[PDB]
Amino acid sequence: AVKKFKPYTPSRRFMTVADFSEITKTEPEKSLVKPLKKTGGRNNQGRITVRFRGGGHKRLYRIIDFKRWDKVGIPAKVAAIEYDPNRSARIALLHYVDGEKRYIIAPDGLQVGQQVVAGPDAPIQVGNALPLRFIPVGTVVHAVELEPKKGAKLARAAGTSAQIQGREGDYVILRLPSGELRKVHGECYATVGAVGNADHKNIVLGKAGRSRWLGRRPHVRGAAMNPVDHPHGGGEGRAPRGRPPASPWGWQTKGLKTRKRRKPSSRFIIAR
Amino acid sequence: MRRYEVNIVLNPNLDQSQLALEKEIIQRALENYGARVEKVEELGLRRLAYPIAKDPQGYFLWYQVEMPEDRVNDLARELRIRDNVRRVMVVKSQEPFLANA
Amino acid sequence: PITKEEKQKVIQEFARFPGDTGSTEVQVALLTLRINRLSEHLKVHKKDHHSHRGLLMMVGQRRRLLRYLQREDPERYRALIEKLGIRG
Amino acid sequence: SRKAKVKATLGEFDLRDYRNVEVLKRFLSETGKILPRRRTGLSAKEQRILAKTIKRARILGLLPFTEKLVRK
Amino acid sequence: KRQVASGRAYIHASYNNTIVTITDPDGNPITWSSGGVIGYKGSRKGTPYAAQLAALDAAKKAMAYGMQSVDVIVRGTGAGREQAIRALQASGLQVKSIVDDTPVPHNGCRPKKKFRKAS
RNA sequence: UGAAAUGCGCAGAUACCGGGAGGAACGCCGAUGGCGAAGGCAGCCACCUGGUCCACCCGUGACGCUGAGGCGCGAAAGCGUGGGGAGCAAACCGGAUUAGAUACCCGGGUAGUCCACGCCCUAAACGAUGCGCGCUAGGUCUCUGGGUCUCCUGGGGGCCGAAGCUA
RNA sequence: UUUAUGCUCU
Ligand SMILES: [Mg+2]
Ligand SMILES: [Mg+2]
Ligand SMILES: [Mg+2]
Ligand SMILES: [Mg+2]
Ligand SMILES: [Mg+2]
Ligand SMILES: [Mg+2]
Ligand SMILES: [Mg+2]
Ligand SMILES: [Mg+2]
Ligand SMILES: [Mg+2]
Ligand SMILES: [Mg+2]
Ligand SMILES: [Mg+2]
Ligand SMILES: [Mg+2]
Ligand SMILES: [Mg+2]
Ligand SMILES: [Mg+2]
Ligand SMILES: [Mg+2]
Ligand SMILES: [Mg+2]
Ligand SMILES: [Mg+2]
Ligand SMILES: [Mg+2]
Ligand SMILES: [Mg+2]
Ligand SMILES: [Mg+2]
Ligand SMILES: [Mg+2]
Ligand SMILES: [Mg+2]
Ligand SMILES: [Mg+2]
Ligand SMILES: [Mg+2]
Ligand SMILES: [Mg+2]
Ligand SMILES: [Mg+2]
Ligand SMILES: [Mg+2]
Ligand SMILES: [Mg+2]
Ligand SMILES: [Mg+2]
Ligand SMILES: [Mg+2]
Ligand SMILES: [Mg+2]
Ligand SMILES: [Mg+2]
Ligand SMILES: [Mg+2]
Ligand SMILES: [Mg+2]
Ligand SMILES: [Mg+2]
Ligand SMILES: [Mg+2]
Ligand SMILES: [Mg+2]
Ligand SMILES: [Mg+2]
Ligand SMILES: [Mg+2]
Ligand SMILES: [Mg+2]
Ligand SMILES: [Mg+2]
Ligand SMILES: [Mg+2]
Ligand SMILES: [Mg+2]
Ligand SMILES: [Mg+2]
Ligand SMILES: [Mg+2]
Ligand SMILES: [Mg+2]
Ligand SMILES: [Mg+2]
Ligand SMILES: [Mg+2]
Repeated sequence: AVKKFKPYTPSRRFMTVADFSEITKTEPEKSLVKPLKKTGGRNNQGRITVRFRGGGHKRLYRIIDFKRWDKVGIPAKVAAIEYDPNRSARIALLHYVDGEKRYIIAPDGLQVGQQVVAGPDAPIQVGNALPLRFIPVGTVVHAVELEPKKGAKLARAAGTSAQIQGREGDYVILRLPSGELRKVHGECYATVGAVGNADHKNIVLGKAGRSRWLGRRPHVRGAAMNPVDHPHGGGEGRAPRGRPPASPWGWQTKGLKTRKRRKPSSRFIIAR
Repeated sequence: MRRYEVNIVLNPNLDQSQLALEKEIIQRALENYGARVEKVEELGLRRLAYPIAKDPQGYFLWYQVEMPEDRVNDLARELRIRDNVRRVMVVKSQEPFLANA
Repeated sequence: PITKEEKQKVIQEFARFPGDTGSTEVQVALLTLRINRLSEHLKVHKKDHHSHRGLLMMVGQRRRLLRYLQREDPERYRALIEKLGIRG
Repeated sequence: SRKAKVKATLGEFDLRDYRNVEVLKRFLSETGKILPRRRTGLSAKEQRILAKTIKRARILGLLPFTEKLVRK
Repeated sequence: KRQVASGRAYIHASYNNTIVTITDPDGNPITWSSGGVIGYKGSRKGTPYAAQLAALDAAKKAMAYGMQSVDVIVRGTGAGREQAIRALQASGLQVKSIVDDTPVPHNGCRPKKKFRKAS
C-alpha cells in the first residue's frame, strides 16, 4: 500500500509515503557486501553538467550483485529485504551456502527465507537467474544483461519487468519496459519475475522540501529567464514560446529525435 | 483426496528416448505433488482433427490418479512448463453415463 | 467442504444424548461450523456476494434458535455460547 | 426429413467418455458442428452430457472445431 | 514467372462485388480478376453477370500460363457465388472440387451497427 | 450505396498463402430450456462456495409469519487511481441526402466498451402483479427427482381452461 | 433514394 496523512498541515494533506512493511530487519545495512562511501557530487571535473542537483540526505552505497553467473549452481537463502536509497527498487540480502553474502534487487513475491539459485540448471521460479536462452518463452523477467557477461542493465526500476517473446538464432526477443521490442543474446543472464515495490510510482512528494531531500534543487523555466540565458527568456509580461520550444542550448524539445542514426545497435531493435 | 484423469499431449517428433525423458519428469512431478497413479493408457501417436503446434499429429498419455485436490491446479501448471508438453487437461473422474442400456 | 465424519464429529460432540441428531444446540453448533467456514472463504473471496447472502441467512437462522433457547433455558444458553464462542 | 436419430445407430455407449472418437465423431455434421437434438435422438439430460464432452474432445485435438463444406 | 497445370481457384463474393484469384498449388496467386476488372463501376459489380464475366477473365488468363485443373474455393454470400462457380466450369478448367470456406467467427469481434440489428 | 461520393491503391492496394502480435466475445449444442431474491449468469478445466429439490419418517418440539428503521446486494451509463485498447463507438471531422440535415445512409474517429481497486444507487430495475399460509374442476406440452418404472408421486417452466373474479 | 406543412370559432 501507500501511507497517507490527515491534513494537520498543508502539504501533509497530499503527502504520501511508501509502505515499509515488506522491509525485513533493515535499519543498519550490511557493512561488508556494501556499503562503500558514495562520492556525492553534482558536477564533473569543475563544472555543472547536470542542472538543479545537490543537497539531500547523505547516503551509503549498497554495492549490489548485477552479475549472478559469478556463482553458478551455488544456492542461497534470502536473509532479509532491505531499504536501498540508491534505487527505486528494494534490495534483498542473501546468504549463500558458500558463506558468501550479496545483495540482489528484490523481485516481486520473493519471500524471506526461501532458496535462490542461478545457472543453466535453475528451476524457473522467482529469484533464480538463467541465461536467457533457457527461459520459457512468455515468462516475465527483470535485471537482464544486454550483452553476455557485461552485467544486468535492463528492467531494474521498481515495478519494472520484461517479457521473453520468442527466439531467433542465438538471440531471444524481449519486450523491454519501454515497450521496445529488442533482440538480446541468449547467453545474457536474466532473473525470473518483475522487480517489485511497484506501488513506487504512486507516492506523492507533497512539498518542495521533499524534493530537496531526494537531491533535486529547484528547476527554473526558460520562460522565466532573459534572452542571455535561454531561447524562452525575455518578452515583457509573460509570453508564448515565440519559436519552436527549445532547450537552453538551442535544440528543439518537442518531438525532435535524438538517437544517433547509424548505430550498430539499430540492427537489433524493433519498437518504441 | 479425489480421483482425476490426467490427459497430456506431447510433441510427436520426439524420439523414443526423449519421449521417455519427458515422461520421467511428468512421473516425478506427478509424485512430487502427491498423486498416486492407478490406471494408465499410453495410446501413443494419434491423428489430430486440427494441428496443435503446427503438427497434424500428437503423442497421447492418460493417467488416473488420487491426489490432494488442493494441489491439482498447481500440478497442471507444472506439467505444462515443458515445451514438449503441448497440452494438458486434468479432469475430475466420473462414473460413466450410458445410453442404449 | 465439511466432510461427513468432519460434521459427524460435531453432531456427536453437541448431541444432548447419544442419538440426538437435531436438537437446538446440534443445529446451532452445526450452523456455526458452516458460518465460520464461509466467513473465512469470504475473507479471501470478497467480491463473492451471492455466497455472502447465504451467510446472512445462516447467521439469521442461528440467531432465531439461540433466542428460543435463551427463552426456554437461560442456562444452556450461556453454556452453548461459551462452548462455541458467540455473541460479540 | 429422413435418416435415423443416430442414438439408434450404435449400441451401448458411454456419452461421458470424451476419448473414443469414432462413437463421438458421428454426432458431428459435415462441417463439424454438434448435431441438433432432433437428429441425435438424445434426451434433454443426455444432450448436455454429450456436448459437454464433445467440447472436451475438441480441446484435446480429437474432435474438430470446424471443417469446410465439401463439394458444394 | 512459371507455367503450372494443377492449380487452385478462389471466389470472394461480397454484397458489392465478386473477385476471383487463381493461385498455384501452393496458394500464390497466378492471376486475378473482379467485377471492376471486367469494366464495371458502382453496384454493377455486385451482379451475378459481372461475376460470370469476371471468373472467365480469370480462367482465360490462367490458361495462358497453362491452367488445366482447379480446386475452386468460395468465400462469402452474395449474387456472385453460383454464377461465378458455374462460369468457371463452362470453359477449360475442370473443377476437381468445390469447397466453401466462408469465414465465420465463433462470436468474436462486435460487428458494425449495420450488421448487428438483433441482440 | 438507393445510386454515389469521401476513403484506400502502381510509394504494389483488394484477392491468396506462410509466420507473428494483441485485445475482446464465446459459433454449433441452445430450447418457446436451466440457475439466482433481484440486478443478472453461456467455450473448456480445477479449486473455493451459496441456494434448491427428492427419497427415508430418524432428531428438536411452535423454536412461526411479516417486517417501520438499520445493513447488504443492485443492468447500462457515469466518476477517481492505475493498467489495457483488436473490433466497436457518444463527441468530433469529412462524403452524401435535403429548402436546411447539428440527423437518418457512407468513410474516418476520441472518451468509453475490457481488467484491478474504490465510488455512483438509477431503470419499461416489468409478470408494470409485496411476502407467508390454507381452501376451490380438469386437459395438454416441458425441465428435473423418486417410484412396486404403460402409470403414479414431488418441485419447477408454458399454453387451454371449472367455479369464481373483472369496467 | 426528395419532402414538409394545413389560421380562429361551430
Ligand atoms: Mg571540464
Ligand atoms: Mg579531480
Ligand atoms: Mg581543477
Ligand atoms: Mg511520479
Ligand atoms: Mg519551474
Ligand atoms: Mg525576468
Ligand atoms: Mg552570464
Ligand atoms: Mg538566444
Ligand atoms: Mg520568447
Ligand atoms: Mg502582454
Ligand atoms: Mg460495388
Ligand atoms: Mg481461412
Ligand atoms: Mg494509384
Ligand atoms: Mg486518390
Ligand atoms: Mg514502381
Ligand atoms: Mg494472413
Ligand atoms: Mg427460476
Ligand atoms: Mg432479464
Ligand atoms: Mg453446492
Ligand atoms: Mg419423527
Ligand atoms: Mg419427545
Ligand atoms: Mg422513523
Ligand atoms: Mg457499501
Ligand atoms: Mg451499479
Ligand atoms: Mg459499467
Ligand atoms: Mg474508467
Ligand atoms: Mg484510464
Ligand atoms: Mg456528419
Ligand atoms: Mg457535406
Ligand atoms: Mg439554398
Ligand atoms: Mg426524413
Ligand atoms: Mg459512422
Ligand atoms: Mg469505424
Ligand atoms: Mg467526463
Ligand atoms: Mg432505493
Ligand atoms: Mg430488466
Ligand atoms: Mg400505472
Ligand atoms: Mg407473486
Ligand atoms: Mg415487502
Ligand atoms: Mg429436482
Ligand atoms: Mg424417474
Ligand atoms: Mg405444475
Ligand atoms: Mg389462460
Ligand atoms: Mg367462465
Ligand atoms: Mg411552418
Ligand atoms: Mg385543422
Ligand atoms: Mg400557419
Ligand atoms: Mg368564437
